[PDB]
Amino acid sequence: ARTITYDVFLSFRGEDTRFNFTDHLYSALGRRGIRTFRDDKLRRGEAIAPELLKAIEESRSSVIVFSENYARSRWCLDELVKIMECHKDKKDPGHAVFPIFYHVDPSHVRKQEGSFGEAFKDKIPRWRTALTEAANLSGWPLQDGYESNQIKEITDSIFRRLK
Repeated sequence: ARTITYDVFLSFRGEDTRFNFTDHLYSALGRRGIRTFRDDKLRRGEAIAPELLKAIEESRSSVIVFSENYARSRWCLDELVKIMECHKDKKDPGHAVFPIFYHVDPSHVRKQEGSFGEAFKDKIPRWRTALTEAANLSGWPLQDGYESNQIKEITDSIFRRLK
């Protein structure tokens, strides 16, 4: 099998979900022994760090925390493109993808597939494909609930599917 260094690459829009959903999700994954690389520990900039791309290639799966502004970030969308390329290309093992819809409807994320104009021309085709594929995978469509228990259910389900 190919070389795997993490169970989960965690992709998210920090301004939306770092406080506290994704911070708590990251900790909860680790407490379950789910080895996770979170995407926000590297200095940002105009270009995505090559070390981020390598972490995606080295992970068994990605968890995407969709939120209102995830599809409104070039950074997030460029990560998503790499994640979905690995989901299509990687083998033995594959690269699984698990979307969380955090207080945003899947239909709303789908509608953002056509809204790359109002959000911001050679990148948009690839962004649209990756966003479409990811929004269509089976995941967790969260409404306003008890967040600690939502995270418990999500991490237990990731545990069952991975570990």
